[PDB]
Amino acid sequence: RWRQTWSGPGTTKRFPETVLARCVKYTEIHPEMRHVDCQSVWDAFKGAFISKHPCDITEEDYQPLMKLGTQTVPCNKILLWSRIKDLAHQFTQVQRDMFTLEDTLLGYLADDLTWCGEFDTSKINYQSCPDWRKDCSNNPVSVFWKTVSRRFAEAACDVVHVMLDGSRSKIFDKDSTFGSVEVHNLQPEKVQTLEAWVIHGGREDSRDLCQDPTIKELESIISKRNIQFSCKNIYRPDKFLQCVKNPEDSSC
Ligand SMILES: Nc1nc2c(ncn2[C@@H]2O[C@H](COP(=O)(O)OP(=O)(O)OP(=O)(O)O)[C@@H](O)[C@H]2O)c(=O)[nH]1
Repeated sequence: RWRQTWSGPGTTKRFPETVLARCVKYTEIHPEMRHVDCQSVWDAFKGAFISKHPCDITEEDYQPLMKLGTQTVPCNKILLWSRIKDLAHQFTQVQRDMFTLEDTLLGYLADDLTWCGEFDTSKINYQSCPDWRKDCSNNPVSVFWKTVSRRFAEAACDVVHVMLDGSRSKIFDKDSTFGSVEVHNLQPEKVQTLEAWVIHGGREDSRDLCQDPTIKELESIISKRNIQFSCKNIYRPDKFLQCVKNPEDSSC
């Protein structure tokens, strides 16, 4: 067909099989989730969007899935990120120093995937799904991430870390999942400090991006929630990752 209904990419190929396999694999590796029934997880995931209009998804839709994917996360080792998820994941992979959303069962199930159904048919739409700007923000994928991110942020305590992409326009972007949901759902009773690591992209020698206006905005927002803010530059992420693997080392 030469023109699609929505402006976004459509459901990821073999979505149901992909999601089921991820659930099997996650529940094999992580013993606290050893017991989860993956068919049921898939059935609750499907329940959230199938047969529903994909511009009319609500956080309620995902509550069955949220219950099934209930999980403890070490609250003081949370790493949040904005537009730099590969480095976040490479870092937590070394020795599990922190945990991102994609280290939880639900974040691992959905990472990199797209999905949406059709009102009053039970088909998955593999041709297009709503684009958040053009069509609607209340679509299956957006609503999932807003729902699961808010719960993850509510679970954090003590010092929470966030990696931000210092190669971008808006280092802190108030429209991102981190800026629109997670910053506002950290609980000040529990969270002492949000520490941002601003990841440089920029050829070696660079500015102190902790002075960027958007980082000052983030400091202001966080400080006014009664949480302390700290920021550090990571000037050379490749050197950082190496120091994480081999800290005894080479000019770390
Ligand atoms: N793994 C993961 N994906 C997320 C998270 N929050 C949003 N996403 C998804 O990541 C993908 C890319 O989002 P972005 O790079 O921020 O680009 P964008 O925000 O969609 O820009 P627009 O298309 O104009 O809305 C989309 O599927 C998002 O829904 C999250 O916390 N973790």
